Amino acid sequence: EPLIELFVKAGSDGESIGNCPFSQRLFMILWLKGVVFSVTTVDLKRLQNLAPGTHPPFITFNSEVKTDVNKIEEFLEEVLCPPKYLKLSPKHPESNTAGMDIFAKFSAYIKNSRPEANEALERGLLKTLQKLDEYLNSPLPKFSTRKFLDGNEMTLADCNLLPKLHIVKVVAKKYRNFDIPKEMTGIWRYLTNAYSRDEFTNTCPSDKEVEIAYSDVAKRLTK
Repeated sequence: EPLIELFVKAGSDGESIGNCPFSQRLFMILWLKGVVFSVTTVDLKRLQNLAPGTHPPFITFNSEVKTDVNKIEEFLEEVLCPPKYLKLSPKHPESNTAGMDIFAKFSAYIKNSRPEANEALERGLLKTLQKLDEYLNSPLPKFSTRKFLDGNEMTLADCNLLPKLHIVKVVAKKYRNFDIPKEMTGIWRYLTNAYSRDEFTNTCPSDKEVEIAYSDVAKRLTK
C-alpha cells in the first residue's frame, strides 16, 4: 500500500550495489515485511535537495525522507505491523547482542599493520566468533538446529548481523586469508541457511565490491 523508496549506497559502478551492511539491512527488512518498494543507488560524487550529512541508507516513506537506519528500522517495524504485516522484532533480546562484538574486532584485526599485534587480534576475533557460535548451538527457551538467531524465522536480528558477518567473511579471507573455523558449526549452519535465502543473497553486494571497499582500509603486516 504505502509508497516506499530505498536509497542505498552505490559501488564502483556508481550505478550498482556498493558495500554497506546498513543499506542491506533495510533492504532485508523491507523484503521480509512483504511491502512493495523501489531501490535507488547513490554515488557520493553526484535525492535532490537534502540536509547536510545525510548519506545512504535512507528511505522515502510517502514522499517523506526518513534518515538514520536505526530510526528507519524502528519506524518500519512500527508502521508495517499486524494484522496486515508480521512483526520482525526478535522474541529473545539476547538475539540482538549475539555476535555484536565481531564486526569491531574484525575491523581492528584488518586495519592493523604491526606483525606482533596480529596474533592477539586474530585470537580476539576467533573469541567473538566463538561466543556467537555458542549462542547458535545453545537451545532457546544437544545442539540447537534452528535456522536463525531467534528461532526458525528471520528477524530484525538477522538483518543486522548477516550483512556484517558477510563483510567479515569476505574481507578477512581476502586480506588475511582468514577462515571462520569449521569447528564453529553453529556459524556455518546459520550462514548456509542464510545463503540459501533470496532475502540475504539477492541483497549482498558482490565479493569484488565488498573487497574493493576495503582496499584502502585493510593493511598488510609490515615490520
